[PDB]
Amino acid sequence: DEDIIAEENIVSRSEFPESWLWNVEDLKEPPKNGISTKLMNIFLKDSITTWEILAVSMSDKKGICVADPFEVTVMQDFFIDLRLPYSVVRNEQVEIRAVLYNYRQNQELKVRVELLHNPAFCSLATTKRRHQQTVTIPPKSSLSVPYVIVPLKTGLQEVEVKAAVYHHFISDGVRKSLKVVPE
Amino acid sequence: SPMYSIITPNILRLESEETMVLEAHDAQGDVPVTVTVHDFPGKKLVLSSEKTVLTPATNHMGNVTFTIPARNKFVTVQATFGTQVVEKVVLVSLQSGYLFIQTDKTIYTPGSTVLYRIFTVNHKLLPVGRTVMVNIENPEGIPVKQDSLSSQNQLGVLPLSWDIPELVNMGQWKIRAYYENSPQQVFSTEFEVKEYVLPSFEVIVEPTEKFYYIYNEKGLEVTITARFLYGKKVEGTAFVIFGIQDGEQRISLPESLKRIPIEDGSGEVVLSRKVLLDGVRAEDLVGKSLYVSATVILHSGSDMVQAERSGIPIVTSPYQIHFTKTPKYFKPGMPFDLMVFVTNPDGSPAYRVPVAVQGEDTVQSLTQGDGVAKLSINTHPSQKPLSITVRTKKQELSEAEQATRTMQALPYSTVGNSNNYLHLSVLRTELRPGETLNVNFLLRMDRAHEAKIRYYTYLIMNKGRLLKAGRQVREPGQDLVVLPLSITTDFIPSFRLVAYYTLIGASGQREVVADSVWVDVKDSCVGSLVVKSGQSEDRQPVPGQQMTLKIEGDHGARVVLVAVDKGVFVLNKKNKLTQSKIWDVVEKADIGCTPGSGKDYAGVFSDAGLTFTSSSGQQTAQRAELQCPQ
Amino acid sequence: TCNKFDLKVTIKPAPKNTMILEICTRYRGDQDATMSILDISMMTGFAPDTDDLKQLANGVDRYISKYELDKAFSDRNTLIIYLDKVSHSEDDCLAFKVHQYFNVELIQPGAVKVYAYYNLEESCTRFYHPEKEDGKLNKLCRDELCRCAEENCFIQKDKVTLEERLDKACEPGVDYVYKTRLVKVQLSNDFDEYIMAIEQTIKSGSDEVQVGQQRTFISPIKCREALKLEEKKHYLMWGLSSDFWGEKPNLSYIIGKDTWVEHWPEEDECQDEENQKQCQDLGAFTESMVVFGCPN
Repeated sequence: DEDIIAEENIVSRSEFPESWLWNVEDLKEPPKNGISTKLMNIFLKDSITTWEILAVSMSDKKGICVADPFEVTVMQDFFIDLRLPYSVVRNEQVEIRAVLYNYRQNQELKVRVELLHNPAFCSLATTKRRHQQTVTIPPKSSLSVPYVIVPLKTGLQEVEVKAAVYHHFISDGVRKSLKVVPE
Repeated sequence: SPMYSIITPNILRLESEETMVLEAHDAQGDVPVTVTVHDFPGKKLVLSSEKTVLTPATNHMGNVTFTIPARNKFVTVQATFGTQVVEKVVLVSLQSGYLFIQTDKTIYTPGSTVLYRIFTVNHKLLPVGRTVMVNIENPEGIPVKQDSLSSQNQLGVLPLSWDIPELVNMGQWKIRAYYENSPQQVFSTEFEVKEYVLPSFEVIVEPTEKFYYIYNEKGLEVTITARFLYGKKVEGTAFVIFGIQDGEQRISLPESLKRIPIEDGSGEVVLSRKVLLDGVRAEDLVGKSLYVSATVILHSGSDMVQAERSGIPIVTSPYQIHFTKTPKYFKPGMPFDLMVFVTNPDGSPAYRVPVAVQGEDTVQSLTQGDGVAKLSINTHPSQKPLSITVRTKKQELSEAEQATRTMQALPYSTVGNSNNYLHLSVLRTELRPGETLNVNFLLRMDRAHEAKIRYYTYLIMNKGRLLKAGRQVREPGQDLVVLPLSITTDFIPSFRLVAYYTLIGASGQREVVADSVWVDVKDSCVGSLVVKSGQSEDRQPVPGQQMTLKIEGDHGARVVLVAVDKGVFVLNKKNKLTQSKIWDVVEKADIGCTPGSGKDYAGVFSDAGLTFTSSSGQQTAQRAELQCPQ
Repeated sequence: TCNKFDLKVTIKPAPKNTMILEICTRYRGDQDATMSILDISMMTGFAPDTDDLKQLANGVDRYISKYELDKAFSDRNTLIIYLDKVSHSEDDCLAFKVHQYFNVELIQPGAVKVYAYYNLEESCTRFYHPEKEDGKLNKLCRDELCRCAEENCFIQKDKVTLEERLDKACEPGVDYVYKTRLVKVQLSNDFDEYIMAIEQTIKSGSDEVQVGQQRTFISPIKCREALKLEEKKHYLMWGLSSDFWGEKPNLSYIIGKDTWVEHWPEEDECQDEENQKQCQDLGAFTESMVVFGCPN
């Protein structure tokens, strides 16, 4: 369309681990008054949520110390929550929801949302035909977008939807897997 | 008559530094002491080093620290002072310490990996290198994986993982681990297996009080809070239903079910007293508890979260009184100090709760931060069991809503009816490291022998080892002397102090007089570990963004980490590792068993986790049991 | 399997579009369900009649929030109706009208989901669509293998020239081109079958077919009016090998979005001074393909 990021220019979010940073490090930085300080560059995952970071040290002088948990909130003013079930059955039709959130304080968004074609699924999307809706999301609200699909192959299969707003440089995509199980 | 005495812990451990306290009472000049350790019965001579010299300038008090290598097993400890042999048979523990087990998450799906760590520490909580056996058991208690690993060269950290099969029994799985040499002492974590997806918001259910008072016309009032894991408030609808638990079994109250709007992330719901009692003689309900179950659905139907607050006790009083911290022995004729512990019904300490002994009638003292108040009564010189009732004097309350509790103390029995006593006391405040604690020594004896007492020997027991021993000197005529005792992080989570004096009194009669006191210390890490942001600035991170984590900790410490989506904890927040859980395991492993004093001097030592043996034949009874009485 | 709930959903035209959605639900217990949810999604471009929703909200054992009630043509793409109970002895039924506010070709089925509040796992879901047999997307199934059939009925329809025919029939993926006669039409509920005699293999592909052999072509019933294939008539057909169905040597052909299906006027209809051009274009096209084959 006129004045909107093209589907192919959107890189979907995909890294949605429940835990990460399972790491071991010794505090051997040159100490001051008995204390060593370590700086770690971490790459935040793609989840929009709050991570709880827990540290435990072991010292031959001080024993064991479980630290107070440290929280980091990762967010965005516009995003998709692709709410997939844990698993689905081969050849059974399901409805999944893409929930679009607008957390801008006073700006409502005209949004184009699309379900991507995938030959592992039957849906209204084909190779030659897009399945795209234009919706308006008011300030500080959300819109639930339903999609009907049929899994056609078992194993770990993937569902992807993307959205962009007209007249702004805002877009999002979510690419997630679910387990497809035989009949 | 020089009397030589030896003091050690009741239970000795293997491959750890133990301390034997050595004293020559009424000695002159220097006195050589060789201390020996042997297997019982027979001879192997397991510890054979350890000599020292007792000295006028150290007032004939000293040491030797020793390490044992490496039914129930015993050793014979043997001290030879000059030529004088003093020996004691002592119980031996095969325990290496504790194991703490950490998983990355609380709950898992089939076909994922459980990442976990065992922390191998001794009884001081210091890293220990040992062989550890591991087992993962399914819900029905069948072991399905076992490792056998050493934590040698490993700084007390064993990193393991296990892959959940796709074909697996749902439910509570268990990790069980023990040191190779103590298969009797097994440590466990549970994790949940279940098919699920992460929810996008959390639901919190908070009753306005942590209990229900049966005569509260208002019923049980409850707030429901729903917010997205990233911060924002939920708009939605709540279904909340109440029920009654006793004590394993639950009865739903179907008439209590409500549907409410969650507006601005919030909604209000009540269980009226009338619906409560209809659904079931109101006093029949005290001692049972209430649960609240809430289902919240986003207004779109697109996500749903269930939560429950349970174990909300139905009460006549907002408070409970506990004597768990008060000695169950008194000195007839001397004041008796009670440490009164007051909790909220859920178990948390109550702050600023006034308490008093039956009647009173002036008196009264206020509970503190830790829930503890100190009272003291005066006592008759009779040998009859002392029976003390304490309440609870909350204004605003009313007599029927005040807590009450009764306990009994028995008399400390003296040597050949001498009527000589020692009484230790200590101001009740929260004790932190960096503070000094004044320990008060109050002497009761006849003026005809009092001048013979020139010192007290004190011993500090902590985490099952003799932390510290010393002397508190005394002048003739001094009823009260005070020891300024410096508290450090070595004293966490708590400790016992025992003191004693000795003399020849009645008819050449050798007398030992002992007292002891249990002191709580504020719990924290011995060291320090802070995790925080490193970017000196700014608003919330965006998906995929790089940030700097900063870790501040003790030089040389191994640090292990994990980051967990807080949506995991909406599903399950049980079994997480915590410094609190670590100190709880530590205090449960105390070899002292009692809040203090004892039935006689021997009981004082033994109850506090110490042996005492003198060359004149004064000694504690043998401890053969690896656990405390109950 | 809907173990805990019976759910019948129905969509019918009412007495823009407007239709009547009726939802009939029953609990499979010896007792009535307590508080339950109807979670409803719209067919794309439809919205509840608000007056009809107000009537339902005033009904006993039912709640529809002011939230839902003053949504709009704007975006009641979804709706939740709260039920205070659901009967276990008979169906608890409700209906309301839906209006088309935005019209599109290709409307996605709506869906209705029932469950009791306390257990989201024990739910039942039904779909609905004005032409789709209980809300089901089109797909062709052989044992446990399905393939999607939710695409254009066949290729396009500004002139049709010899040149475009030649270009299009020579595109890299085109596997067969036939002149056919329709011997028999078999109509059914989901897929129509068209038994074509293959009168000439203009281009031969991976299906080894002799002259005059019948092959069966398959099309979704929703394509029936647009194809209007008729028995005893001739057609020019070509397509991709991606559209074979079954296993050799008994292949069927799916008629899909990459299949050319053209009416070939009969030998004596070709004289009519309005079939002449098209008939010569078919004749030159055939001659070119039969001799030259395809230019790549």
